[PDB]
Order: sequence, then structure tokens, then C-alpha cells
Amino acid sequence: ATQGVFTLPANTRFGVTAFANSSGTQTVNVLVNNETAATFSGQSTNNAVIGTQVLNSGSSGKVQVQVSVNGRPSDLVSAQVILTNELNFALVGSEDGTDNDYNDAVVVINWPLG
Amino acid sequence: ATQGVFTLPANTRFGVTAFANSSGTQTVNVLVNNETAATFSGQSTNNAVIGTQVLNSGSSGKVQVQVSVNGRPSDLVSAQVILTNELNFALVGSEDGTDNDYNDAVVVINWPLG
Amino acid sequence: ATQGVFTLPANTRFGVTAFANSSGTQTVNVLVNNETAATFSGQSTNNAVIGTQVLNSGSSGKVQVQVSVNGRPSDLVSAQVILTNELNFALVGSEDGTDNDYNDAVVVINWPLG
Amino acid sequence: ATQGVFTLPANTRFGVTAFANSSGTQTVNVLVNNETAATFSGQSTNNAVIGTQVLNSGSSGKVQVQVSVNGRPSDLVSAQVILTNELNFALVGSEDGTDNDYNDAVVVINWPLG
Ligand SMILES: C[C@@H]1O[C@H](NC(=O)c2cccc(-c3ccccc3)c2)[C@@H](O)[C@H](O)[C@@H]1O
Ligand SMILES: C[C@@H]1O[C@H](NC(=O)c2cccc(-c3ccccc3)c2)[C@@H](O)[C@H](O)[C@@H]1O
Ligand SMILES: C[C@@H]1O[C@H](NC(=O)c2cccc(-c3ccccc3)c2)[C@@H](O)[C@H](O)[C@@H]1O
Ligand SMILES: C[C@@H]1O[C@H](NC(=O)c2cccc(-c3ccccc3)c2)[C@@H](O)[C@H](O)[C@@H]1O
Ligand SMILES: [Ca+2]
Ligand SMILES: [Ca+2]
Ligand SMILES: [Ca+2]
Ligand SMILES: [Ca+2]
Ligand SMILES: [Ca+2]
Ligand SMILES: [Ca+2]
Ligand SMILES: [Ca+2]
Ligand SMILES: [Ca+2]
Repeated sequence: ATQGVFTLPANTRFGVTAFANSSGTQTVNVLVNNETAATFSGQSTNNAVIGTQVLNSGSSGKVQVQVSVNGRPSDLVSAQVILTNELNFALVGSEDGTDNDYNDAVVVINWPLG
Repeated sequence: ATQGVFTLPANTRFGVTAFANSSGTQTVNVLVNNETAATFSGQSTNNAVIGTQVLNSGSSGKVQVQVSVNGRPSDLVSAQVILTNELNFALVGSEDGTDNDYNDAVVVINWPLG
Repeated sequence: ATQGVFTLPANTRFGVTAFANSSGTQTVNVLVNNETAATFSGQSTNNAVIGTQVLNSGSSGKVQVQVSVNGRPSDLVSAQVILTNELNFALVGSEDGTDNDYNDAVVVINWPLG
Repeated sequence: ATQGVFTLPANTRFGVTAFANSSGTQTVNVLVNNETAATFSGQSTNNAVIGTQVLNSGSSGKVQVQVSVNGRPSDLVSAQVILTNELNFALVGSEDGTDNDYNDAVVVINWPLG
């Protein structure tokens, strides 16, 4: 199944935050309406926050997370959870290797803000 | 129901990251085995990361998040999600006022690391 | 925080299914747009499926679950999860006693159907 | 990533319940410690319950859901959600065709029971 794609409400601010847990340098690209809107890179085995930014979901509300290591796409896992019918989290994990820890880049999207 | 309490595997590193979305300064306490292990304080209406840390779940695995604003406890909402039976997210929202956005402090716990 | 309230897409068929795990007789009310649309009842400590129904979310999309036992309202916990940005589950647990298992009536809402 | 595999607490009763939403007859196999423990088959386009059963997670706690239609494996999506650190849902959707609704068989695993 497709993973790392989320439909947000249109024209809505959201937070995106990426963490790294791998010997491989992570590249996190965050696409809004199929164009890169934020990019984070880094290498950590201790959950560094390799980036955090506020973006706008724009007219389509389509948000996609892509994770690659030196140009090789990582395998993604994802889901969205809603608390008290108001508070939204879009969650991504990624695997750059063979151990299937799926934490090599971890991306958290949250909305609403403010 | 109790919210903001999570059972992690024992003796396991985890990440905790807090975001703020309120006119009020948020104070987040992260407890391990009922004792505060991290405190983050900050003020943002734009989802700023007010703190991030790596902690160890220790012998009990018990992790609790508490949020206060102007010396008063916020109401919490929480859940845990597991992706591909490997990647864990413990999610907390908090409400310090009357609008029930539950984003006033947002806390994300993730494990495993490395 | 409020629990057991979900916003579905308007005019959308959904499934609602109730499970019982308590010595107390469960009564589960399912409200659509603040009017009772389904009532299920039973008594099981082995997860009996006391009801399952297909309902339509109608113009408002508002669905609320309430649970009572021997005339007393149960405490609710809830969340919504979305898989592959398409498959939706709205989840409720309820507690009628002292043990905080929150399984006394369990309600799962799923959409889309067909 | 692997989907439909869940680690339950050992020696714990759990519920498994399947729904169908497809022109294809669904076959749901539930494996405990890699051995078939339950099988449900049925056909519905209206979310009918095609099976429900109570199983024991046994010494390993390993539970796996597989779905096939006319002997062809469906693609799966899954996650686990925990409410109030007590109430567990292991959720599976499956796709037997081209529309990516992932509801063709829906499988809900819930624990604890009782
Ligand atoms: C420390 C481990 O790092 C692994 N990752 C790698 O070993 C890795 C992956 C891709 C590329 C590279 C690499 C390539 C060129 C130079 C340096 C590192 C390493 C990762 O999958 C494991 O879960 C674990 O966190
Ligand atoms: C900007 C708004 O800020 C609210 N914040 C408050 O209601 C709040 C609650 C307690 C104290 C304060 C505060 C503290 C010092 C100075 C000014 C305000 C704000 C918050 O709940 C809303 O969701 C929104 O983000
Ligand atoms: C078997 C247990 O049942 C409990 N519930 C009760 O014991 C209960 C709740 C409400 C009413 C009654 C009841 C009252 C009068 C006479 C008989 C039963 C029991 C429940 O909370 C526990 O999790 C557990 O499943
Ligand atoms: C009604 C539709 O049914 C589709 N499924 C099929 O049409 C399907 C898939 C596999 C096999 C068969 C089939 C094959 C032989 C005989 C009868 C059914 C149908 C399903 O994917 C769609 O979401 C939708 O619910
Ligand atoms: Ca890895
Ligand atoms: Ca890793
Ligand atoms: Ca608020
Ligand atoms: Ca706020
Ligand atoms: Ca109970
Ligand atoms: Ca019970
Ligand atoms: Ca389908
Ligand atoms: Ca279908």
C-alpha cells in the first residue's frame, strides 16, 4: 500500500519534524502539492531532530514525505491518528537497510497549530 | 480515563520532543518511574520545539507526561500507535484554556532509537 | 477531553460494531447528528459481538457513542486511526467499574464500506 | 514493510473479527506462533461479519493475519493503537483489486478481554 501520503485540510498550517537513527545520512523531503517545501539532512544514531518547520498544506491539502539515503528511497510506513476529534498526527517511519527497525528517519506531522 | 501515561519496554532509550502552540508559556515534565527526568519550558504560537531529549525508560518502563501553564495542570489527551510491529509513537496533546484545540503543548515520544 | 465523538465525511455509509467484556449488562447508543441511530445491548466476558450495523453519517457526519451499564454512564476513551490515507477506524473503549481495563464495551466504527 | 503481524502479550486471550466489503469471497487466516488458529470465509459488499472468535496468543504472543481471495494473497495495511495505556486494537485492511479502498476484508483484533 502507498505510505507517507496524507490529505490535510486545505490551506492549513502544520508542523513537520524529522528524527534520525542510522549510520546512513538521511534526506527527508516534504512535498506540498507535489513540490518540495522543506528538506532536512543529517546523520544521527541518537534521535537528533534533523529538522522542524511550519508549512502550509495549500489548495490540495496533499502532503507527502519522502526519505532517501544518498538518492536511494527508504521503505516507508505511516498512519494518521486523531485525538479528541481535533488533534491530528501523521506519522512516518523509514528503513534504509536490512534490520527493519523503521526508525532510520522518523517524521511527525502535527496540526492544527496556533 | 488517565492520559499521558505509557508503558515502554524496560531499559530502552526513547526520544521525547515538545512543541508549543499557546499564548501561555508551557512547562512539560517527563517522568520516568513517577520521577521527573526532563523539563521543557517555552512559549510559541507557531509550533516551536520547546525541548527534545533522549531518556531511558529504566526498570519500570513507566513514562508520564505532565503539562502546566501559569502553575496549573493542563488537561491531556493521548494514545500510542505502533507501525509494522516495530516503530512506536506515544502522543500527547494538552489544553490550557477554552478552545479545546489540545495543541497548547504537544509531546511526541518515539522508540526505539539507534 | 471529550471522547466517543467523531466527524465522518457527510452522507457516508459506515459500520459500527460493539463487543462486551464485563459482568455488567452493556447498553451502547450510537447517535448520528445527535439522534439515536442504533442501540445494542448484551452481557459477555468473552467479547460477544452484541451488535453490528451499517449506518449513514448523514448531512453533519457527526457520530457519537455512549455506553451505560445498569443505568449508569461508562467513562469513555477513543481515537481515530487512518491507514494508507483511506481506511478509517474510530475506536471506543468504556469502563463501568474499578479495574480500568476500558474493554467493558468496545466499539469500532469503520469506513468506507463496499 | 511487513503488515498484519502483531506482538501480543504472551498467554493472553484476544478477539478477532472480520468484515467483508468486496465482490470477492474473502478468506482470512489467523496464525498464532506461525500456525493457523482460526479461519473465516465469506462474501459481502455491506461490511457483514464473516467471522469472530476468541483465541489465545500463547507463549510467543505472535499473531499474524493473512487475507486471500480465490487463493491470491491480498495486499495488507495494519497498525496497533493503545488507548489509556490499557486497551489494544490491532487493525488490518486488505486490497484484492485495483481501487485501493483496503476494506475488502477488514480484521479487528482486540485485547484484553474479560
Ligand atoms: C546504525 C544502524 O545504521 C543502519 N544504516 C546503515 O548502516 C546505513 C544505511 C545506508 C547507508 C549507510 C552509509 C552509506 C555511506 C556512508 C556511510 C553510511 C549506512 C540502520 O539501518 C540501522 O537501523 C542502524 O540504525
Ligand atoms: C493563542 C491561544 O492561546 C491560548 N492560551 C490560553 O488560553 C492560556 C491559558 C493559560 C494562560 C495563558 C497565558 C499566560 C501568560 C500570558 C498570557 C496568557 C494562556 C490557547 O489555549 C489557544 O489554543 C490559543 O493557542
Ligand atoms: C468481570 C469484570 O466485570 C466488571 N464489571 C462489573 O463487575 C459490573 C459493572 C456494572 C454492573 C455490575 C453488576 C451490578 C449488579 C449485579 C450484577 C452485576 C457489574 C468490569 O469492569 C471488569 O473489567 C471485568 O470485566
Ligand atoms: C465491489 C468491489 O469488489 C472489488 N473486488 C473485486 O471485484 C474482486 C477481487 C478479486 C476477485 C474477485 C472475483 C473473482 C472471481 C469471482 C468473483 C469475484 C472480485 C473490491 O476490490 C472493490 O473495493 C469493491 O469492493
Ligand atoms: Ca534500519
Ligand atoms: Ca535505525
Ligand atoms: Ca487551547
Ligand atoms: Ca493552541
Ligand atoms: Ca472494566
Ligand atoms: Ca472488562
Ligand atoms: Ca478494494
Ligand atoms: Ca472494497
